Amino acid sequence: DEQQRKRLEAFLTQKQKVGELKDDDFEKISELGAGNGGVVFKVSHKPSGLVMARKLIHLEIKPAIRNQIIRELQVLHECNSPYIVGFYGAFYSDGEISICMEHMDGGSLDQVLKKAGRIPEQILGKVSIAVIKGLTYLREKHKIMHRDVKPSNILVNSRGEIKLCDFGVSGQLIDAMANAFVGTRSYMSPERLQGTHYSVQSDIWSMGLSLVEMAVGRYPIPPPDAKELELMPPMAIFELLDYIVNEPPPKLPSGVFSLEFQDFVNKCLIKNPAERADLKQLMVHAFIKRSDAEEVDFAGWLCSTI
Amino acid sequence: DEQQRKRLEAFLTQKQKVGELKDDDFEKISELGAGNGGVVFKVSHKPSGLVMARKLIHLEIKPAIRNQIIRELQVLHECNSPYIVGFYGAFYSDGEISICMEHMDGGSLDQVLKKAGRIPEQILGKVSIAVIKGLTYLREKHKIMHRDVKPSNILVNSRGEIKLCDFGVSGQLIDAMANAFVGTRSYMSPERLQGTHYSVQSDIWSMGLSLVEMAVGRYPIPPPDAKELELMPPMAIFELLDYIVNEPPPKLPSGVFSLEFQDFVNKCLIKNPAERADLKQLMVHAFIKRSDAEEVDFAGWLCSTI
Amino acid sequence: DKEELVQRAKLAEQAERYDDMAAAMKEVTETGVELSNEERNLLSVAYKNVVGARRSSWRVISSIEQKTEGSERKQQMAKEYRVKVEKELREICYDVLGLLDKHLIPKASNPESKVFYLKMKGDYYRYLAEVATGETRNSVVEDSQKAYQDAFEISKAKMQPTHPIRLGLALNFSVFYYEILNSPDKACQLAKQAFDDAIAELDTLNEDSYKDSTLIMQLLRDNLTLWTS
Amino acid sequence: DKEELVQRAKLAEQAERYDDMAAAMKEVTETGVELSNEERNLLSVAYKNVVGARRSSWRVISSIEQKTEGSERKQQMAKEYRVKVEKELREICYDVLGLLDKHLIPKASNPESKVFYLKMKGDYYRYLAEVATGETRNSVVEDSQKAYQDAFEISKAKMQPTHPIRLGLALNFSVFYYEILNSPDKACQLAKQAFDDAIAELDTLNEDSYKDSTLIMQLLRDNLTLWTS
Amino acid sequence: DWEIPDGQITVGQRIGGTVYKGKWHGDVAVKMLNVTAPTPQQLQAFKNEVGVLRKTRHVNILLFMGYSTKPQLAIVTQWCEGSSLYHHLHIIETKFEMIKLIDIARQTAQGMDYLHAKSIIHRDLKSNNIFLHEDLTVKIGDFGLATVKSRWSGSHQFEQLSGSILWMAPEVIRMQDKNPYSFQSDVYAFGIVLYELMTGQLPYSNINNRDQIIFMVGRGYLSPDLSKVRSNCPKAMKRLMAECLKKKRDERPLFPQILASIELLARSLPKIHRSASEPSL
Amino acid sequence: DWEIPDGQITVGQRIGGTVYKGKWHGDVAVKMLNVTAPTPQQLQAFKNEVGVLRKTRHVNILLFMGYSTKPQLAIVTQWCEGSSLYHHLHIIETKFEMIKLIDIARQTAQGMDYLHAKSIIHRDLKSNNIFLHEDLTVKIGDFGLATVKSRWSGSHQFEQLSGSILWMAPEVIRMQDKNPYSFQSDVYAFGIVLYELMTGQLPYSNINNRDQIIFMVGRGYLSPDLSKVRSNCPKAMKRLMAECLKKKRDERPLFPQILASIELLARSLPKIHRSASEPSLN
Ligand SMILES: Nc1ncnc2c1ncn2[C@@H]1O[C@H](COP(=O)(O)OP(=O)(O)OP(O)(O)=S)[C@@H](O)[C@H]1O
Ligand SMILES: Nc1ncnc2c1ncn2[C@@H]1O[C@H](COP(=O)(O)OP(=O)(O)OP(O)(O)=S)[C@@H](O)[C@H]1O
Ligand SMILES: O=C(NOCCO)c1ccc2cncn2c1Nc1ccc(I)cc1F
Ligand SMILES: O=C(NOCCO)c1ccc2cncn2c1Nc1ccc(I)cc1F
Ligand SMILES: [Mg+2]
Ligand SMILES: [Mg+2]
Repeated sequence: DEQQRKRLEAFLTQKQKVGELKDDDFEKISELGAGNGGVVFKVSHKPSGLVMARKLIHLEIKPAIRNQIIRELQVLHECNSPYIVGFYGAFYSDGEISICMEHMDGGSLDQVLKKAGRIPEQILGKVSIAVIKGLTYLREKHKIMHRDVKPSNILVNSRGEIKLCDFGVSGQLIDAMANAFVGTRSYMSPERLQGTHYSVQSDIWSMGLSLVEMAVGRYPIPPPDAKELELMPPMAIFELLDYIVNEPPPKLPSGVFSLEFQDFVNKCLIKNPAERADLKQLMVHAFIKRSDAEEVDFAGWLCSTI
Repeated sequence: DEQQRKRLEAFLTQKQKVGELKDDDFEKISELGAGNGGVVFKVSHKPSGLVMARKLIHLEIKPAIRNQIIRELQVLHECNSPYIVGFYGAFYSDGEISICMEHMDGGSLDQVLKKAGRIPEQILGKVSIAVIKGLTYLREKHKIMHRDVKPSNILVNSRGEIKLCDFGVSGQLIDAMANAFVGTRSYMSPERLQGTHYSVQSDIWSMGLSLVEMAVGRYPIPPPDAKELELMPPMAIFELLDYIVNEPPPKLPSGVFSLEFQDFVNKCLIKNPAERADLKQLMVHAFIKRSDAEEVDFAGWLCSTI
Repeated sequence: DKEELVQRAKLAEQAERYDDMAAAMKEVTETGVELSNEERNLLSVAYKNVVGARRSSWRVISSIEQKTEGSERKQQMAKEYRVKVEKELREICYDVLGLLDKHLIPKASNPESKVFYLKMKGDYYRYLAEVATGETRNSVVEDSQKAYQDAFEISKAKMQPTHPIRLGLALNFSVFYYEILNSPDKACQLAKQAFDDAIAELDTLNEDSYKDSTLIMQLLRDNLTLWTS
Repeated sequence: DKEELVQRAKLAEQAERYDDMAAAMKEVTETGVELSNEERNLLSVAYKNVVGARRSSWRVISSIEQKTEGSERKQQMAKEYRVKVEKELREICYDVLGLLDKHLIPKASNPESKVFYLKMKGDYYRYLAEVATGETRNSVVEDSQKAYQDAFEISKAKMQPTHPIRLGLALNFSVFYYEILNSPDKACQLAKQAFDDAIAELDTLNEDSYKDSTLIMQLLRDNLTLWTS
Repeated sequence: DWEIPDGQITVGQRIGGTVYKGKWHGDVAVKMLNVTAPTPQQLQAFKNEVGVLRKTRHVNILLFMGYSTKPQLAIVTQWCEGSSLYHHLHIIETKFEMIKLIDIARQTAQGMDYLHAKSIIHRDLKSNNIFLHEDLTVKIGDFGLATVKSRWSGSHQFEQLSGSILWMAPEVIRMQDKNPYSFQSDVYAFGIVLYELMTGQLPYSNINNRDQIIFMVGRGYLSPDLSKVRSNCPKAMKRLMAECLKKKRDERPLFPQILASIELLARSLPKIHRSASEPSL
Repeated sequence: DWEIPDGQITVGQRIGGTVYKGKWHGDVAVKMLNVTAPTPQQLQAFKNEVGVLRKTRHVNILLFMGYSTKPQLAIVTQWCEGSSLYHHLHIIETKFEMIKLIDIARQTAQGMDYLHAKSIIHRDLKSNNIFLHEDLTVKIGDFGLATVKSRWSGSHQFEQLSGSILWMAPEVIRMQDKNPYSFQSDVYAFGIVLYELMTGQLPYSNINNRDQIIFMVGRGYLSPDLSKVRSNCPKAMKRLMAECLKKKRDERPLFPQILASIELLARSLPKIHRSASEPSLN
């Protein structure tokens, strides 16, 4: 708790040490990664000296809505949590909204999962706590759901922090992103895929699916065959979505994981959102009680795997 | 004379028999011949029943000048001579001024010279008279010179008539024809080629050159070589013109023609127009006195050679 | 209420009528309350487009008076008409300056806007000078010079080398040097200096004014290529 | 003198000043002397232009006021604009009819001229009737009806099927049938008949008006295909 | 041959592979493959795109002018003054008259008819790739996904589905065949273009979930709400739009039948400005 | 391949081989060889003309669209709305502003630069073959005499001189070489076009003798009277015109550089009437 407090203090300090943000203000250090419609750069904000992550999202949008996106992102200035990536500011230049945020030198759990092959149930426990607290934080103190929980959107750092990013804070930005290119997979809950339901219950499913991906080290969609599970052309996205909607949820392998863990992901992955555990119920779950109480050199495990 | 008078009477009567002229009024019988800028059709003028020659000359011209051309051609309605082809009327349709004229079923002396090989000095005598009278007629009763005398523009018929055609009556039409395609030969007098002089004296030269062409049955300009004269790639037009201007005039072969004929063409072909015989002088020429007095079945010679 | 007046003036501006618009904006300024940024451009458009329409009449009437070159009532009438439209021209500009130096020049909060109003009144004075020839010409020219010597200082002090208003002041002041005073060296030198300056902060061009900035820029280049000939 | 008035009106026509050119012509007609062919076209065009301007001004204004579908000062004092431009519209047409039935319709030097002035009368009165919805319209609709019938009789009697004026009368009378009376069947019949008799003497098209004749012809065809569709 | 020797092209500004405004015998558009080491897949892409453009000469196909290899791989085409149909319709909301909208439909159909007639399937037709050149002439561009129909069914092989979802036909989305593209898939896209033209809005404006649209359209649940056509839209157009949008691809008309209809739609409507009174001389 | 299968083309009106307004995927221009038995000379003509057009894709070359063989030999190209430069200048005497005239020069040069760059000599450039499409864009057409420069001097052989005389260079008229055509002969024609543009009239208006003009121009006696340029013609244009018209063909530069000189007399050439005051906010 004290450590997180000090971190937030330093963040606010650098925030006050800075002011406005614009494209000239920056020098590129390196490319942290890219996605379906966005690119992320490790940069040095010249006026303040701060190293930050700069995310550019290409959008062709009316001035009136770009300005509405910026204005709505300004709410992140108040979003202060050790489960939520920090926000420095936002702007629009050329053809692209820029979001400047807390640089996380550990990367995304997506990047990590590549180098680590599979993530140990004990680390995933910390991750599961981090996600729940962060989803709780967002929900209660900022009235919003994440929308997009998945390994590439949980970011980790040297100090052992696990933070959430890329959540749906600007409603206008959500709208402007709908005209998009096709993805190659999906973590969307079935009830959202069917327009049947829309709540935090859907972010819970995505956490569930993420966990299974991070545990087994593969893809939650389409499970694995009898042979493939012994070791441990891609299915088109429409087929993935059709799976999620019409087939039983994925699940953890029988022996390799504790019964508490298997039970935890299961209550996250129940097709019907009503019957699906909520944040209150998950928080007091056997798997969470255990993991909370465990002490793990998470920061150590992280640097050792990189 | 009486025969010519009767012909003129018939022409006038037929002229009164018809009224206005326009493109719908006509039915095509056959193509009498064509060239770089004009085409001639034997046609039947539907209202009157008359068979006439219809000449179309392609011109892209302003309405104000097309109407000036028509109006100026209307002077031909009065041009009545047995040495001048008859005029029925003129108009403009689509992209082309039409001149409707006395059909001459014998054709042009150009056409004739092809079938006859060479024209007998005695027939050429009649032709020489016809040309002079016609040039005189044009000059005195209509203030104009021909401009364009050559075998293709002397027309002959069954009744033994030799008439001139395609002379320069509309001054505007002359002007409008100057934007033209390149010819392949020329009958233009040297003084005209040099812009040095311009009179009937120039039409006399062309008659001269025509005669030599019609006599020898080849071209008056660029006279043949020693071998070629025994039998009896074309020179480019610029070379022809350069010849006419810079070389001695052509002339008749020594023995085959009477001295009177040789002398006649010679006084027509003198380079300097001043020293060149005029219509008065030519009219009383040895060759003309002789030929006038001779009686030749011209009409008979004509039908026999076709 | 002010908003009914500004909606009435904006609606009349959409109907291409510039008499009810000018009357409504004079009725706005007669209240003696300070304008916004938005309510000002409407006033300048009304008293500017109408002035331009009045000018075109003067130009074509004067050309039809220098192409006749005789002595009759045709050009007698031209003068009787030229002094008529010139007096009409005079009445409009005097109404503008009376509405300007009594509610807006002193009563303003934005220094950019204060420089703007100086551009407007100075431009109007220059237009008045560009037509009245005689004893009355000197005073109008002096007023235009005073306007130029006050807006240019605040432009050089607290404006951007890429702002629309400083560019417009440079443009109007250069054409003032070329047409009224006929010193094309100084006006041309000022235009060259503006080209050297306006280029500097080309990177600093936000969406609020790109069209105006590049529009005054190409107009400046066109005036330069006319004058260097 | 008349020539000063016609030079003043022609000069004002060169300056793109509708009302300016339109005055001088009222002063011409107030003399009460019969016009030529040339002096009629200028005044006619000026009147037409003024009419069109006022028409659009009210029509566009009225449409915008009825396109707010709320209840506020927008369609209250702001919409009072429609009655303003309608009264302006009324003043122009009353000036026309007062200048028409007192110096021109009384004595005719040309019967084609009589068809012309009756066509103008039907044009003005029909437009006024369309503009006023209420007790006023019944009167002006029948007035234009009598005027166009009176012109149509003389057109069918002593005009050409290819003349500009008979074509213009057919055009205006057809759009009168379509817009005012809303009987598109008789308008379709009328325009088709006028267009077919316009085909007959296609050969008889002198340089005086081929362009006008075919222009009214294709306009008639366009109105027909709009109304039959 | 259409290879432009190196050095002649003078790349300038940027717009949106990647596209620059350049210079080569006047204003041109230059589309470059930014990178430095062209993979043999990016290479065949280039070879193919050039291959298709080479076969086009029509006033409604954007004019291919030549290609460059040496500096970077690039395609040079005519420059356009004026905006895309996307820009007119959804950005500056240009208030076109219905006769103009019909005409834009008509021209777009004309260009497509010409391509299909030479067996080219465009595969990426959409508002953005339709330019109103000088505001008067529809030029269809971006042939980055264009392909020529092979006579033989086994040449196809595997291509990762790419493209804008709002214009993708259900069969294309589903991606069940070896080759789900057809002339008919292009028609469907043109169907969505009719939608933008007759309504002023993109389809599915209430849905902002990208994967949901892909899933619901591919499944048959979702399809454009034709009730949103503006009231001045000729009934023949609404019908023609619904026909181009049929889910069963074979039920869609092809472009001659499209041009056969469209031409008559213009004759089955009084497209004459507004009215016709007295034309003052 | 650009062969249009028979039946698709729908020939309509006539204009002026012979040219019709037709139909094939919209309005097109159809140029036909009217006759029925194509001589092998008319055949090679066709083959050659198509051959040249095939190599052109540029906004200032009139757009070749395809050819037909079966009904008659024909070339299909884009249709143009609007008139030829000939028609504007000498028929309806369009009152173009000098900036427009310069621009027409500029575009015509642009199209010619593009042809020469691919080694095509047009050989029949003149006012009539320059169309102001939609009044805004110069399209050079009629490639009936166009030819591609052969690397080898003996392929030429014999061709009967044809073309309009007012645009023929003295060396072409004289016709002394095996091949008197060159990029430079095209420039000379463009020179006469500058003449029409800067003067409003064709050359030699006092002379109406066709053969005399051929003879006097070929000989060096006759050349355009440059004094007849209108007074608003930039001095740079007059010079540029006189240069394109030089009798010694080599005294001429390339059209890329010619347009470079046309760009010289353009930036300071004009800025419209008077100037422009404060631009009213939209
Ligand atoms: N603040 C950051 N610090 C360090 N790396 C970051 C940061 N933000 C993003 N990245 C990396 O940038 C890449 C993209 O991550 P996201 O922005 O979350 O988008 P995404 O997870 O890839 O979802 P898509 O495929 O674009 S819809 C990833 O490799 C991140 O690890
Ligand atoms: N009135 C006519 N009667 C009979 N035949 C005619 C008539 N006019 C022309 N022809 C024929 O048509 C052919 C064409 O000759 P002209 O009409 O004189 O033109 P031309 O003399 O060839 O002028 P050029 O050099 O071709 S521009 C000639 O061979 C004549 O036989
Ligand atoms: O980033 C986003 N999607 O990923 C781009 C695809 O590559 C994203 C998506 C939706 C959204 C709504 N409001 C903000 N939104 C985002 N941005 C964002 C949010 C919080 C933080 I802290 C940092 C961020 F950049
Ligand atoms: O016909 C002409 N040139 O030949 C065309 C090239 O093929 C021609 C040439 C010049 C001319 C001036 N005034 C009329 N002119 C002509 N016509 C003509 C004259 C008299 C008669 I009797 C019949 C005619 F047709
Ligand atoms: Mg993301
Ligand atoms: Mg002849």
